[PDB]
Amino acid sequence: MVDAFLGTWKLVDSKNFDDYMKSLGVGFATRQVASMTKPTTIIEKNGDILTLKTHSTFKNTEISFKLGVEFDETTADDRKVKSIVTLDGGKLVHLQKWDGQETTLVRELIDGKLILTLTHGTAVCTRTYEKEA
Ligand SMILES: CCCCCCCCCCCCCCCCCCCCCCCC(=O)O
Ligand SMILES: N[C@@H]1[C@@H](O)[C@H](O)[C@@H](COP(=O)(O)O)O[C@@H]1O
Repeated sequence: MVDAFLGTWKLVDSKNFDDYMKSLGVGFATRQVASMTKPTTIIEKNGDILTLKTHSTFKNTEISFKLGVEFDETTADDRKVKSIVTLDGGKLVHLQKWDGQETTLVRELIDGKLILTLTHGTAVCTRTYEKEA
């Protein structure tokens, strides 16, 4: 069931995002702006198709996908990756693969907040999102 993830979510806490971005090769000026933005994430479904928007004053993205079906994605930092999103232990797990590299974007609901854990290399970033009414 993906339904408790659906809605509009606002960033309210971030840990180690600079380490994560630097692990991906994001340049210092982009990391600087991204360390101060607070994106809004919108997760919607229509039948079997999920759409995940990320909006901010700096970068915007949007992806649509079916759980368990690979899709091409061009990330906010301009990586061209092979992606798949699935539910695993009630967590929404997004795996990106490119050039033999991987990164995971794992979303979990804890006490009504959405916790996004971003892992690449040894870098582990935890970002916390609050639901907007
Ligand atoms: C798809 C997310 C980016 C669009 C809004 C991003 C503002 C900064 C936060 C998100 C990505 C950062 C943009 C700068 C390049 C780093 C991007 C690394 C992959 C995107 C991570 C998204 C993290 C977030 O959804 O909280
Ligand atoms: N098609 C691409 C996206 O795949 C890429 O992620 C994005 C970069 O982020 P932004 O749109 O904020 O420049 O540019 C375009 O929209």
